[PDB]
Amino acid sequence: FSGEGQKLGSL
Amino acid sequence: NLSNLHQLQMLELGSNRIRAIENIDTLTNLESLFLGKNKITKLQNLDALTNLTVLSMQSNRLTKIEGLQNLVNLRELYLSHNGIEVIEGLENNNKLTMLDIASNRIKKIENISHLTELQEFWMNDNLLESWSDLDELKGARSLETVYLERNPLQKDPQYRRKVMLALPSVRQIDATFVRF
Amino acid sequence: MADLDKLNIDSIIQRLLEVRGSKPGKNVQLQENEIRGLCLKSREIFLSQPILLELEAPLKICGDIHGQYYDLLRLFEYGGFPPESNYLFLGDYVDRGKQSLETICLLLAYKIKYPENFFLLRGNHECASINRIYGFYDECKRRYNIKLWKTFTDCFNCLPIAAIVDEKIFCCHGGLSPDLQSMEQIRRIMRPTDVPDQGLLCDLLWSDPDKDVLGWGENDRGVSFTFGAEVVAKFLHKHDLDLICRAHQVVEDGYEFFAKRQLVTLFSAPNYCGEFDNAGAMMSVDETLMCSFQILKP
Amino acid sequence: FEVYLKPYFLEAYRPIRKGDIFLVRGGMRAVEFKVVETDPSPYCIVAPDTVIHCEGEPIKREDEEESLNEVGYDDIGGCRKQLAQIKEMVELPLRHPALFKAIGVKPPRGILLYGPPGTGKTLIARAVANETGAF
Repeated sequence: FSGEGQKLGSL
Repeated sequence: NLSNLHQLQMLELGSNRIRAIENIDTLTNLESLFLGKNKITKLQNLDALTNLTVLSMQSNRLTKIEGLQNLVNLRELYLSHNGIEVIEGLENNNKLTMLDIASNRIKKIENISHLTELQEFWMNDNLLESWSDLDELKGARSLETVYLERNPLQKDPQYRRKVMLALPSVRQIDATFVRF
Repeated sequence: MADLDKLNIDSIIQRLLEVRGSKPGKNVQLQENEIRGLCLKSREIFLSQPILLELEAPLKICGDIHGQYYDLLRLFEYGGFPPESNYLFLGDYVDRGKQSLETICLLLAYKIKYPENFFLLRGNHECASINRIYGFYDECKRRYNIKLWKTFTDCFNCLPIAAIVDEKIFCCHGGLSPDLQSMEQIRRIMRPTDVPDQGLLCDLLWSDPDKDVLGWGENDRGVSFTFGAEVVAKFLHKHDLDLICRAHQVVEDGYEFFAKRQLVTLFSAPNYCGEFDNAGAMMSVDETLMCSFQILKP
Repeated sequence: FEVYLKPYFLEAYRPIRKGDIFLVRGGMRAVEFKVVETDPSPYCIVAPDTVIHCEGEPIKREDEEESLNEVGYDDIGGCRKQLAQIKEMVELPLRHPALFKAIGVKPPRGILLYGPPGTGKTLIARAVANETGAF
């Protein structure tokens, strides 16, 4: 669990 | 040297360092008009164009634009940055499938609810003036491109979703095309 | 990019190669849904990168292409076509004519295929507004409709601003500025952005490397703040900078080394407006931050 | 998540509280993603601009049962006077602290609960804690 550390699901 | 011509279909002699126009509405055999980007502070003549089916007067410095109601019919009419407070010829030339307001000072649209033929109802960089134009546009269902646009009511993301859900008949929604 | 987008990119590359070595004026158009998707992807990718990019050495950085398809094709043939070589335009990448669209499409296709081998910037001649650059807005209005023009404007506003070559040479459009303080506010300034009339990015895009001023002053644009030699020297000393790129000017020699080989005013504008026979040039940046003057035709 | 509920959060104006789990129909199933946290306040409008931090932490159903294991009036019937006294000592003390201030007297900080314990007495404490927002 981490916040703003993994590249996210960009749309 | 732009006075008149017998057989002419396209004309573009704008963007001149001198704001001088000579006989801009002399011929009557044209079908499409592109009067945009006029360096003059006011339009020369626009009431003489009664047979043209396409009007383009976008990004024109001609603040005074009159005679728009003298046309019998016009399939296309662009009045972006025309400097006109209201759009003339809406009742006369009601067979237009496109409409440009370009941050129109008018609160509501001139007979948009009864206008079931304009598929391009664009009002760019709107304040917006009012929501009566929005209600009139939502009343019809034969519109494709609708621009509000960039009004102050778009701050809440839920407002955008509600507007998109309310108006499914518009094929395109300003910038991002409506899923319809 | 996407399957249709990558196919269109390959087709545009082939068309530019077939139009390479010939007269300029290529357009490289596309479909409607495909072009909309490609523009959205390009805007997302360009906005993904920060305002201050970093170049990958070695590279063949060109000057101000001035929206010339022939000049861009010649640079690709000589300096290395994408993605075989990294290209980084200093500024004024789009200008009057129907040849800037092909260059923009080629740069976007190269960035989609290889973002580490494609880069371009804007100056006084490649501004996002028709007041400073009408070679794009007026061309789109005359050729295409307004929706595609708005999409292109949004994609261009969603692009980066500056670039650096191994933190040695600054790939700026013009000269220094007195309003630019540090990179913290530069990287913080994300999409959208545009070249202003006065300020820091305005001085970078419109003004050129000034020597008659010290801290700040008037510029050739009339509103820009062409920072003088003292301002550029202070900025380089504070930021440990050594070189700054300059463009958006009619260079008779193409690549001019100013501030004692600290302002390589490389300009790829050949025969600017016909009367001004400005030379073309490129900045050949090697792997060891070796800036070479790759001159071209005028 | 990104390949199933892609448009469910991208420009979707999802103002859900930080801590909620919603089942999403993805991959011929119903994948529920629990809101781990939010930089904004609990009700944050999840949009494409919102950067949804996501890790590979799968939430076990034990926490789901525990959240479903709330505490209310399930084994307590008729203790209306005691419950009202407790709420007044807590809610009225909190929701109407100005009422106490105008009353010019603090409520009883020390309240004793006599009776047969664990008959709901432990349940009473659990219900209080679940209702109570304070430490």
